[PDB]
Amino acid sequence: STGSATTTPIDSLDDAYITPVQIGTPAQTLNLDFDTGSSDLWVFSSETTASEVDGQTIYTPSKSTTAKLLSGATWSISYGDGSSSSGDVYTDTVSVGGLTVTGQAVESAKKVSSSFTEDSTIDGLLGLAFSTLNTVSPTQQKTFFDNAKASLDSPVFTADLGYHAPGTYNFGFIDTTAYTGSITYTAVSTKQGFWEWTSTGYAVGSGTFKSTSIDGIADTGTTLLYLPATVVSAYWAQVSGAKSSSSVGGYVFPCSATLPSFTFGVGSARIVIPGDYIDFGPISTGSSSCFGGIQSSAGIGINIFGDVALKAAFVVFNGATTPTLGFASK
Repeated sequence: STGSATTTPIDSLDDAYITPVQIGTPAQTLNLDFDTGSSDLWVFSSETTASEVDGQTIYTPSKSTTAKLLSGATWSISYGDGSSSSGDVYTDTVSVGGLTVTGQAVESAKKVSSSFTEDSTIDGLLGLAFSTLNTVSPTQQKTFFDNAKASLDSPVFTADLGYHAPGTYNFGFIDTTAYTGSITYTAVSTKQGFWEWTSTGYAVGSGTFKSTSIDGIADTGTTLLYLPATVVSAYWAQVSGAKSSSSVGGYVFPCSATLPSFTFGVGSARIVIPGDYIDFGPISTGSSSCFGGIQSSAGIGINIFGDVALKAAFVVFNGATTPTLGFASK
C-alpha cells in the first residue's frame, strides 16, 4: 500500500504545517501537525477541557463505531517549546492520504497547554519519530508509520514541505518526480528515539564550505533551524545590524536586510536554504526588527534541522531495519 497527503502551512510564515487525517467510522477529519520529532498521535477531543478548546476540530470517539477505549492507558507529553498535553487513549481506524491503519492508538486530550488552545488551526499532532518515545502508559503504543510499515510497498515516508506553499507527505514510495538530482542517504542513530544524523558542514551565502560534523535531528515539528552558537554567529555576522536579543529570545535583524543563503552538508552533497526562508518577519506587528530563522541550539541540548532546513529539500525517512535519512534538492 501507499498513501499521499498534502500538507499546508498554517500561516504566512510557515510556522507549522497541517495535514488532514481521517479518524474513526464514519470518518472524522482532523488537521494534524506531522511531527518527526515525537511519537504520539494525539487529538483535541470531546474529552478536552472545554475552556482549553478555541476553534479546533475535535475527535468524538462516541460517534465512531470502530473506536474502543484502551482501558487503563494514559499519556502525557511535554515538548521542547514548553507546551504540553495529556489524556486517555482509544484505538480506532486512522487513514492518511488513502493509507489506512486499523487499531491505531489515538490519544485523546483531556488537557492541553495554552499554546495549543491559542492555535485554532492545529487539531493535534501525528508523531513520526521512533515508537520508543511514545508516552502511553503502562503499554507503550506504536506510531502510525510503525503500524503501517509492514503493509507499505517500501518502509519509508517522505517529507516535501513547501516554502509559503503546500507540500506533500508520502508513505510507502519515493516520488522520483518530486526532486532534482539524486538522493544522498546518511546514517541515523535511533539511540535517542529521533531521526538523528550528522551533517558534514555548512556555508554562509557564497562563502567557502566549512567541513565540520553537526549532529542533529530531522524534525518536521520544529519551525526553525537550531545549530551550534559558533555556526549561528557566523551566519548572522553577514547581516548588517543583526544581533542576538535576550529580550526577544534570539537573533533579530533589520527587516530591510536581504538575507544570505545557508548551505548544509549531507555527505558530499549540499542543500541550500535560500535567504528568504530565514526571514520570520517582524517580532511584533509593525516592528522593523525581524526574527531570524536560524537560531542557537545552545540552550536546547540538541541541534534541530527544523522546517527552515527541511523545506529546502526532499527528505526520505527510511524505516528499513537499519534506518537512514535521504536528502535531495528540489
